Amino acid sequence: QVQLQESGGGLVQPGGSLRLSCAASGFTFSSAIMTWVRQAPGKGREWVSTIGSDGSITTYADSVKGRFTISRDNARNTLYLQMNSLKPEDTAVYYCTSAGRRGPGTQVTVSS
Amino acid sequence: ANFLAMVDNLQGGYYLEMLIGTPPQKLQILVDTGSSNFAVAGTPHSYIDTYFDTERSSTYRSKGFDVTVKYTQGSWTGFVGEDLVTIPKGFNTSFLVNIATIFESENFFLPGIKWNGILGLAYATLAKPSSSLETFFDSLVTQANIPNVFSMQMCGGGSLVLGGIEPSLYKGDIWYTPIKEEWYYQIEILKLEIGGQSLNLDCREYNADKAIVDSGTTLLRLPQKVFDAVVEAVARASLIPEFSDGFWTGSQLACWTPWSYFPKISIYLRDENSSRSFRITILPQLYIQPMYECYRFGISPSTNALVIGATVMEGFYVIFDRAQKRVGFAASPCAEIAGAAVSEISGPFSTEDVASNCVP
Ligand SMILES: CN1C(=O)C[C@@](C)(c2cccc(NC(=O)c3ccc(OCC(F)(F)F)cn3)c2)N=C1N
Repeated sequence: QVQLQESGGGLVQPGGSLRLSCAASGFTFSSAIMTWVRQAPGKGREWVSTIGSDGSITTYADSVKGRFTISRDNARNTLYLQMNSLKPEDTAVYYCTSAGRRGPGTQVTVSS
Repeated sequence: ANFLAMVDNLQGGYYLEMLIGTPPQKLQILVDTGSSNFAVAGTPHSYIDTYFDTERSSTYRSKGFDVTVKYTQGSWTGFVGEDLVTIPKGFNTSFLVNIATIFESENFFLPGIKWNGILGLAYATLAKPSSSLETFFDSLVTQANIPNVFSMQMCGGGSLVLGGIEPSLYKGDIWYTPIKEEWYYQIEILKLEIGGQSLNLDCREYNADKAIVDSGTTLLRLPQKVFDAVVEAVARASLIPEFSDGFWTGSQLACWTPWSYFPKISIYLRDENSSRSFRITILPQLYIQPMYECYRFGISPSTNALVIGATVMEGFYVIFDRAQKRVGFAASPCAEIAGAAVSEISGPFSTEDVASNCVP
């Protein structure tokens, strides 16, 4: 608390889609910049997307632009990431992060 | 990031050019390893050129609450918002950060300063209103994909390398001392040495309040008892009697129309291996500070902390390695006047005669 908990991952085929959630607590969620980041084994951490506390400002990594949409529900203290047109290179643990803290992450595998 | 593009990105205290908002507004921002807020002038105020006008940025968003910070000699109050920031010398993209736009300050923008905001580079725990206001560097690390490291060189421009170490900014080896507590950059001082003579103080005296590396403090600040011990020792070790009591307490200048006379000052820091220590040493040129040429003493008393400010950071390439919980030091090749190094670093030295922890 900051306490963050990701969910929504799974094993999906190329061209598939997933909706990730990050349930927050222990801080004023409606006040916080929120970020998604990903890391696959043997690779460096890679920023995915950031969203301002009111939700109107969103930015995206070039590798995901157009396929993923970040959003949030402040009343429900939840961050989301809608993932479409998934490809094998999207495989990773996706983590949500705020103020230097991160949740334990959720696994996303894209495969035949 | 591109670290080679970051060499020479500082001017002046020392400040960084930053572009805030859309269209960008350029500010001059003091680099402060001793606080944790990104705060900038939000209104016109005496002794500044420029300020951030939130009304002129289409991407700015207000959080709808204020923040007040009080320090010992002053304070400020600002609106808390978020906006997009670019660092022209380092990254080619912009990042979403938290920002405080100051609309009143007590004794904060003093005459003759050339920055108009502060960049706090210390830990979340010092952030105001609380530690959940994501710090500027925590944002950059996450969004810019850089390591959780930065390093500073001040040439008294300078360099702030965000996300690593630049090899061209030092020669010799880097010595690493553990970060003892992640709030300020708190490290363990084992011993002070003047002219080669150690003060006879219980090492706890050096960490009593706490010893921190702070680029937002100008001088080497020392706890009263420690300060007296240093002044007596510098007096005792200078070839001729040169300095009035007034000089020591910053209340007087010392003038000549004069450097072999004064001793070196050394600070011993615990290595990662606690059996070993290393020494950071400054020469009179760093603590006898040019302002006939007149000089001010580079050291001043402190009630609250032992502060390794600019007086000392000027001699070294300092690496704030948050990822591995250590602060690194190497001699600055730029730290040279009239052909001579104004600082040195050496080691190792045995800690077998010191308490194994000096922090109360
Ligand atoms: C010490 N300190 C505080 O008391 C609070 C805070 C916000 C702060 C507030 C106002 C001013 C400052 N610092 C400065 O203005 C300053 C000016 C010159 C400095 O170094 C210049 C040079 F090294 F001498 F060349 C460092 N800091 C810091 N940050 C700090 N680290």
